[PDB]
Amino acid sequence: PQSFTSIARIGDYILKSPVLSKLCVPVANQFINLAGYKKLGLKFDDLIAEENPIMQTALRRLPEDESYARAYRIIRAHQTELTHHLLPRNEWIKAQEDVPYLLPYILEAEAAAKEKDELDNIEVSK
Amino acid sequence: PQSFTSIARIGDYILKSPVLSKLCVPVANQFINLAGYKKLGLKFDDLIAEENPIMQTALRRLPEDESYARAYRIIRAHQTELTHHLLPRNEWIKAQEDVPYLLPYILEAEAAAKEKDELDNIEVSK
Amino acid sequence: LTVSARDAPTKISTLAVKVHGGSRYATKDGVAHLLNRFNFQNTNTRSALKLVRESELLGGTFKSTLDREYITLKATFLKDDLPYYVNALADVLYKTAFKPHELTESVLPAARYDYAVAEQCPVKSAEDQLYAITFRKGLGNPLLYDGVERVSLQDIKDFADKVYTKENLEVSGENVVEADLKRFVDESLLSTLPAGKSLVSKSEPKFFLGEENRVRFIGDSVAAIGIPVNKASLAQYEVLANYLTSALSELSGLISSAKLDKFTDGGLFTLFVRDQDSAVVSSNIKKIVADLKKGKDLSPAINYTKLKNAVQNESVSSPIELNFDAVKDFKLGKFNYVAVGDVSNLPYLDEL
Amino acid sequence: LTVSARDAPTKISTLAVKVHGGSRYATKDGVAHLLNRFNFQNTNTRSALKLVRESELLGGTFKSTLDREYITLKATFLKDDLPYYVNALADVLYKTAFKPHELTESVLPAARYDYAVAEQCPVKSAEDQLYAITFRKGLGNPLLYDGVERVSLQDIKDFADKVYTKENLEVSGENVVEADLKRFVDESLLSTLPAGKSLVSKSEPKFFLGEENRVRFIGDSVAAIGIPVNKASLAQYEVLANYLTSALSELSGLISSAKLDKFTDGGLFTLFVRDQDSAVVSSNIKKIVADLKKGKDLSPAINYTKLKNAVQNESVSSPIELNFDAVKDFKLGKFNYVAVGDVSNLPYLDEL
Amino acid sequence: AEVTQLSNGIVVATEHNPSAHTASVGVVFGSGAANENPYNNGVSNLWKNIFLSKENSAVAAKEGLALSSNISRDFQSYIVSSLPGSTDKSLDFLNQSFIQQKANLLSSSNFEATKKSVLKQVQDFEENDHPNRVLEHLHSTAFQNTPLSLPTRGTLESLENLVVADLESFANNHFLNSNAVVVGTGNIKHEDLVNSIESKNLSLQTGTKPVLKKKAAFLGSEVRLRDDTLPKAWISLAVEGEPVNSPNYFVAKLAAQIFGSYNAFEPASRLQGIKLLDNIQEYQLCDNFNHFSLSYKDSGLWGFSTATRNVTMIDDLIHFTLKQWNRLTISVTDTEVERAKSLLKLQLGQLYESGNPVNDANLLGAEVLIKGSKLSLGEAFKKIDAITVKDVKAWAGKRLWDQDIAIAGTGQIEGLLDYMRIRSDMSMMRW
Amino acid sequence: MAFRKSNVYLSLVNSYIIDSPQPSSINYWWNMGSLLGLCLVIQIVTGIFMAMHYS
Amino acid sequence: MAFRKSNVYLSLVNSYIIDSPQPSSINYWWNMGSLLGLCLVIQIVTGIFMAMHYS
Ligand SMILES: CCCCCCCCCCC(=O)OC[C@H](COP(=O)(O)OC[C@H](O)COP(=O)(O)OC[C@@H](COC(=O)CC)OC(=O)CCC)OC(=O)CCCCCCCC
Ligand SMILES: CCCCCCCCCCC(=O)OC[C@H](COP(=O)(O)OC[C@H](O)COP(=O)(O)OC[C@@H](COC(=O)CC)OC(=O)CCC)OC(=O)CCCCCCCC
Ligand code: HEM
Ligand code: HEM
Ligand SMILES: COc1c(O)c(C)c(C/C=C(/C)CC/C=C(\C)CC/C=C(\C)CC/C=C(\C)CC/C=C(\C)CCC=C(C)C)c(O)c1OC
Ligand SMILES: COc1c(O)c(C)c(C/C=C(/C)CC/C=C(\C)CC/C=C(\C)CC/C=C(\C)CC/C=C(\C)CCC=C(C)C)c(O)c1OC
Ligand SMILES: CCCCCCCCCCCCCCCCCC(=O)O[C@H](COC(=O)CCCCCC)COP(=O)(O)OCCN
Repeated sequence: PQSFTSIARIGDYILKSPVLSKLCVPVANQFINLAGYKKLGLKFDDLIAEENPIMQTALRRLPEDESYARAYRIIRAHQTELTHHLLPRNEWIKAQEDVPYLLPYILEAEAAAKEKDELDNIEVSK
Repeated sequence: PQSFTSIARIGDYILKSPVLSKLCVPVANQFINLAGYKKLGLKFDDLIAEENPIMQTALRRLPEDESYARAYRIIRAHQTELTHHLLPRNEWIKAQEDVPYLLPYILEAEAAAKEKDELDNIEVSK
Repeated sequence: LTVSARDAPTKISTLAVKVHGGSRYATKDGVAHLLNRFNFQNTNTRSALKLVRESELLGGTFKSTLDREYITLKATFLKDDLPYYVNALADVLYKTAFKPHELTESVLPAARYDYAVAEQCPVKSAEDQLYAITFRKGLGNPLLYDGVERVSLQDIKDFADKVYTKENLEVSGENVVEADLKRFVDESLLSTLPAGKSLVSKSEPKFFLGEENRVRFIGDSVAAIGIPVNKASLAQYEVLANYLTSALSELSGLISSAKLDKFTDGGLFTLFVRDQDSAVVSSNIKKIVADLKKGKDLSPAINYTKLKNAVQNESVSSPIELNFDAVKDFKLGKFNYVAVGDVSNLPYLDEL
Repeated sequence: LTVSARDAPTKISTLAVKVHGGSRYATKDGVAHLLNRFNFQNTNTRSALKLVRESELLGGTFKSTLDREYITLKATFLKDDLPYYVNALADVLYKTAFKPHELTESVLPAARYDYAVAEQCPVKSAEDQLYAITFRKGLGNPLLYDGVERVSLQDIKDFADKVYTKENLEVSGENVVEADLKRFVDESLLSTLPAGKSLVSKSEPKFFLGEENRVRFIGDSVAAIGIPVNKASLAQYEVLANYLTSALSELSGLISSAKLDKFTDGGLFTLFVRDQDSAVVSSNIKKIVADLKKGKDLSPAINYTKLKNAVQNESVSSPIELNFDAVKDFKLGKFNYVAVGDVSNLPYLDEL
Repeated sequence: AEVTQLSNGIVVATEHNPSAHTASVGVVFGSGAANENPYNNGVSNLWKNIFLSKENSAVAAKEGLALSSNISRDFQSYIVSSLPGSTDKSLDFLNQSFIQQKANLLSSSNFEATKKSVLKQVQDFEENDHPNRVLEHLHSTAFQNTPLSLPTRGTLESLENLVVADLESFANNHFLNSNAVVVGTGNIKHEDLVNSIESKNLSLQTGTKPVLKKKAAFLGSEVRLRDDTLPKAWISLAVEGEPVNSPNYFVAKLAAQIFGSYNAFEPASRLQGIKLLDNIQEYQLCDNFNHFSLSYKDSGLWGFSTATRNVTMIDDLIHFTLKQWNRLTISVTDTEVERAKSLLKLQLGQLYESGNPVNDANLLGAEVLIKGSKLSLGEAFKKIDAITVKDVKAWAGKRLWDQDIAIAGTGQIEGLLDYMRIRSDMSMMRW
Repeated sequence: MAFRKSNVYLSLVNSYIIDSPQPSSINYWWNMGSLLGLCLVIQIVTGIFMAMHYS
Repeated sequence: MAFRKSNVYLSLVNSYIIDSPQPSSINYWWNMGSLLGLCLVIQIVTGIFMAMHYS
């Protein structure tokens, strides 16, 4: 339950730094390949937990062409683990395709919930 | 759970008999006045139990002018008992008004359910 | 009582009773529809359940059908069980119960389902409108019941006493011995019915021309035209209806349906164009009306119409058009118009 | 940019922005209705939630309104907070977001509720039909959105770029200093809008006469007539609309509503008869058309019309009819007709 | 604006506006439905429609005059409107309808047709207008057996037994110069009105109206009118509030603005800064609500009205609403008090600075009749700006905390629980 | 909704002893079943405290 | 409907051990909670039968 606004606050400071982005980016590329979600046919944004209102809002607003493809990747993954096998090497997700398709819908649901709380418990200038 | 078809089979044999209808009808008139449902503002057909399909069918088919008046008599009766009193003597049900308003709807629901069972378990003439 | 029958060496018989009780004789809007869905309910002697079970063991079925001229009671059964089915149809016309709980539980829900599936078809909505603007109060009455005008149980019973009369019905049989049928009809309750009056009028109806209507609808778009026809011109328009749907014509790929509805005192020609895109509908209907105004020669379609007219006259009592010999030409005069759907992108009458 | 304002010593100010963007300029059916329900949503800088909360602490409210000629953005507020509300209305016309989830979650459900409550009124359905058969494609376009023609998000954005232009809007103020308003408008995003083109046409519209329509409806029955009016005859029909609803006339107890809708290039007179029983509706409308064909003298209602015309011209920019002096008489010529409800028991046009 | 009152035997009030294009002149009496008995309930509603009848209005429309009238609990009104340069004719017409010749109006033919017209209005009101008739039944159980319970239109049972003599008796006792104010609004000068009245020697009737025995008394009670054929539930609920000429008049008005009004189908009304809306919108418990603070000569009412289609979650709506009322005594924020100050001033500005001179004539006459003068709008704004958070808590702990309630409902109200489950929610006691 | 109606464990208590619909006319003979629940609690408690000393 | 769905007591058994929806991919580590229910039945039953002979 660390917010995504905070994750990107830290991450964009690392990436726009010359000296920091050459010691932690190679480390982070080996961390993703050893995890092994790409071998089950999954992108990272499929792994995010969705039993909360900010993630239920982002999924309603996702386009349906991208929503139908997400449900097939999740069903195919439950079946691949049920058999204790991996998929063929030509059906793995590649690095070009491992894009954050759901991040932009999440950040706008978070910025609006924070704006509401700041207004619901504000004190007046007078 | 004696059927109403059977009750009227016996009753109409007593009433159309000269000698039988003069010993059991006076007895039956004192039996109704000692029961005391007319003092709570109730007719007899309100007392019949209705947690069965033949009585649920008869109540759907009852006209609504007679159905609205039945619900008021039942609510007024529950309230006369929570107070441990009787109604005034000019609000009692009289013998002219104590009519079987629901009997005809019951007898036609019974004759149709019996006709169905005789056909569902019939054996053929051949 | 006009009894008529044809015989044949087959296994299955068919018996019909036709009544002049269609929607063109209705006192209120939709009362001929609720009498039709009320037939083959309980009678004063036999229940509806018992009739279905008894006839299943003998091999037969019943149904009732409504159109703008007739109500028709039909029975289809095995040949040797004739006298049972003559007496069943007679009890329907004589001693039906008309009880209030049958209207609430069976008849009104069935009439509501009929109306719900017909309102989704835009070609049927257009046909109902062409009948209303061409004929206003008779043939133009609505067919089905929609609840605009309220119809009580006593209105259904007073209509039945009007149309179920000895002088207002016909009896017909297919694969039935006629001497046997005429004998069973006399010893039946059909002969005890009231001897009333026939509702048919030999006067020709009054018609109107140059009318227009438009209706908004979600779905596909339709453009339809209607032309009233007298008795002496029915054959000229029967050839036209077949020539336009045939491969002899250039406009057959632009037309979805064309037909001629025939009555005892004239008929109505109809034509329909249908498509989802509203630019296609407008461009096709414009090309059809420009071609019919110039004129056509209908003589190559005379032999093709004699075949089709015998295919639809197999086991009906045959209004006869031996006028196909003197049919050469046609050109379009005045007509009526209806548009259904995206009516902002469909044409108007004065620009066709 | 035409800025105009009146001053007064009160507490409350009102500021309006009128755009020639009504339904008579719509490219698709119902696109002016979805732009209207889209105003005062999120902008590129300020959210919709923040606008409601900020203005509540200053004491103000916003709303948008649609008619066949105008879309109007209005603000009602306390006098001394003027410059905040000039810049809020300017961001609405300039930098609105047009995001897909606002169409799905807010705009389309609100347009659906507007249509559902208007379809239950038979007097509004009759008025929409009289506009369609009298004017076919301009003023006769439908006001609200019903889903017959499909309107996308890009269609809403392309309409906004057409009607939100410097040469196509007016700014008006009530209890506002005009020198202050003209200064705050120049240092605003209103002055940075595109200088496009005005959509108004000084041509008079084309109209039609002698038309008719009928619509089935469950409920009460209506009979309505419509007459198109040119610029030079607007005063004769304004006196008529007031004389018929007044106690000076015999027909006021037979009439439910009579009015004249005024535009920059003519108008439309309308009259309505309404009742649940359909024999009452038919007998009343027949008596009204027979009386207007004979003729009336409208001179006793001239002074009564000057009062009523000033009561409805309190804080609007006043189309002026100083023609009430030369009004004496009226007799009815040709007209249009619409019937809604139990249309089998209502009269036809050729029998009125 | 600025008002000006005088007394030359007749009380004349005026509120000039040089920007108006019209002028209104009328008379307001200080008697309404609360000065009647159950036998003649509706006699003031018949005087309205006799004044607006067709043969009387025809005489007015020939000179360019429009008529209006309004019946309420504490007052009655009869207004004439005209162009600014025709206000001399307005007074003459009013002279031959009240001071003289109100017998030509009470003829036999004019009284039977008028009666039949009023019996049809009150019948359609009781069968189609559900929000307003439930609020009438609230006044009828909250103030039962007192004058403030009677409906302003009358009932169908009391209207049928009214004859001409009942109309004439009610006029001799109440249409008096001691009980009357002559008003003028719009484009009319104060001195031109009084000199026109002095040039005629007018006098309606002298004075000393009746005494009115009983005072208004609030009783905690309920009335339920169940109808399962209708598609919604309509409910109203209130406590005893403030009368006019009370010190807490504007504090009660401000506390109703904190909870305010709602419409579920308008998008901007879902975004109001009202904490109650976070509970209602999760399951959509209602379609609309509105909070009121009503005030009369002797008593008042404070509460809300609602309409809903969620007939299975009625108890959660009533529960959540009454838990917010508790916060006015315990925990109410300074932000909530400053929002309500600004919107209340906007609400009062629209009521008193509308364009219609007819609405301004009704407000002026009722105020002068009940306190002798009219408070300015600039003085009312200063009182509103001087209300603190401590003033709201003192008012609520007296008027809301652990106090009796009045309830009325109609429709599908099977899910509305008993009185004592609702009475108990007026005090937290988790505290 | 209220917490007593949304929580898994309090929902059972609410449905049985708080919001349960009852007929208005039931008399004091309908109170014997709650007493029998108190009797069972008395016996189980007293017997367990004696069982610590019994042989 | 089926009798196991309409009866008050069998409906609970059906909802828990017959028709309960389960994820298809759960492994044998999800079988330990059923064993703990067998352990409790073993421990309670064997204890009653020893308690008849204990002092
Ligand atoms: C040994 C272990 C026993 C311990 C448990 C004791 C509880 C036994 C209760 C048995 C019973 O249920 O009999 C109920 C019957 C009352 O029937 P009802 O509802 O119509 O009367 C409502 C009342 O009028 C309102 O009475 P109210 O509600 O106003 O107050 C109740 C109060 C008595 O109040 C008074 O001061 C006198 C009116 O307290 C009680 O009554 C306690 C209840 C007994 O009682 C009667 O009075 C008549 C029947 C006599 C029963 C004798 C046979 C049993 C052996
Ligand atoms: C006293 C109670 C006894 C039971 C307790 C232990 C049971 C639960 C242990 C979980 C387990 O099954 O071990 C698997 C574990 C992690 O691997 P995983 O979860 O990805 O795959 C599971 C897949 O469904 C196997 O099952 P599979 O789908 O591969 O085939 C069925 C298998 C049946 O075998 C069994 O009965 C297992 C209980 O077929 C056969 O073996 C046929 C015989 C020739 O990898 C391991 O092998 C670790 C062994 C356990 C060590 C920890 C305990 C030591 C204290
Ligand atoms: C429904 C619940 C129970 C009932 C009806 C019940 C009944 C009885 C009765 C009638 C006696 C004999 C009383 C005498 O004359 O001394 C008794 C004795 C005893 N019971 Fe219970 N019992 C119940 C529950 C329990 C429980 C749960 C225990 C737990 C250990 C318990 C422990 C004992 C003991 C130790 C004695 C012997 C001591 C004595 O005589 O009082 N009882 N029980
Ligand atoms: C969760 C259930 C239980 C657990 C975990 C448990 C555990 C134990 C353990 C660890 C011992 C000592 C074993 C030894 O070294 O001898 C014991 C003894 C004993 N327990 Fe249990 N017990 C359970 C249930 C019961 C029950 C319900 C009873 C009585 C009905 C019971 C009766 C006894 C007796 C009589 C002994 C002494 C005899 C012996 O040593 O085996 N137990 N228990
Ligand atoms: C009709 O309306 C009603 C209604 O009126 C009522 C009352 C109820 C509720 C009715 C009941 C009878 C409640 C049910 C009561 C029980 C099931 C009794 C259960 C009792 C126990 C399980 C006993 C628990 C006791 C202990 C654990 C003893 C504690 C001892 C200790 C701590 C001593 C420590 C020392 C040693 C040696 C152990 C309804 O359900 C209901 O329906 C809607
Ligand atoms: C995830 O999917 C599952 C799931 O897989 C399972 C298995 C279950 C069921 C799981 C369980 C663990 C079952 C629960 C079992 C208990 C709570 C055990 C409690 C009952 C006992 C321990 C029995 C007690 C025994 C007695 C009272 C009698 C013993 C004494 C005797 C027989 C002596 C009698 C005397 C004489 C003289 C013969 C689920 O509920 C479930 O969720 C949907
Ligand atoms: C047949 C056996 C009896 C079955 C139970 C029926 C009788 C009811 C038991 C008595 C009711 C008391 C329950 C406590 C109510 C609060 C529960 C709660 O807050 O739920 C939990 C927290 O509860 C706990 O921590 C463990 C509960 C301990 C149970 C004590 C024995 C809150 O969870 P919540 O519903 O708010 O949603 C998740 C939000 N984080």
